Amino acid sequence: PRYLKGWLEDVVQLSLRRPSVRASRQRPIISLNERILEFNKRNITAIIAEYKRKSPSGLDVERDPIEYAKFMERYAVGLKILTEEKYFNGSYETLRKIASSVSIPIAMSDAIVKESQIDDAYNLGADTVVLIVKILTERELESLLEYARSYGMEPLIVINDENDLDIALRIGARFIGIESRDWETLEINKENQRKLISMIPSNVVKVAIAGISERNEIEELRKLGVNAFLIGSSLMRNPEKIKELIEGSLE
Repeated sequence: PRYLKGWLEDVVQLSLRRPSVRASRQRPIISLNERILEFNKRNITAIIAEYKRKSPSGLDVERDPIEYAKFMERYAVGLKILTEEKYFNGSYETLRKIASSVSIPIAMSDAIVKESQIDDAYNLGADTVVLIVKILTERELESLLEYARSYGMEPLIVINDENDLDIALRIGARFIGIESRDWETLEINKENQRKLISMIPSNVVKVAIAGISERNEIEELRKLGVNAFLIGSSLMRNPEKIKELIEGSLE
């Protein structure tokens, strides 16, 4: 409910009409941001793996989601599951099945614009949600953050520019994702990403999103203060690429 155009305008209107669910969940929330800090202290590279059937920035991959999630349970600090229907071909049922099969933190990612979507994430088994600042007004973002926290979740608040970063800090975000991808244009800008990272308080748990493909980048970014890395497409196509990213290579 910011002023939007193109596909982002369309996905927001679509999400406003997303039917809520009556699935049930009671198990404790497994904090994603806390496990990231845990990994940092154990000196283990923290990679959040994404499950997405398709996306505006890639090709459709039809693989068994459970098989994928269980493999990732061995390496990833957490999972991000895309549930948006039109542009990511996602489903609440996929999130539900994955959450019921693995024991690592799960983050539901969608165009979250209404509180029932947060109810949905909790009811389906997600441990947290991903809020996109680019599509929300300051008022909606703060309200959704306050709402998510009432469930015991600490949302990953995603930004890709300075003004949106300020808004995230201003509303009290403690878990921020810095996007190198502008979802409006799909262009990648790593210089901007690093500039934004340098501007974030050290207490914030920082997740570098997109554009990560080799361990060298990871090590560089860690030294710059990044706590975790969100990697999707590369892993959706070749899951075992995560081994090198965490353990290094024999060359």
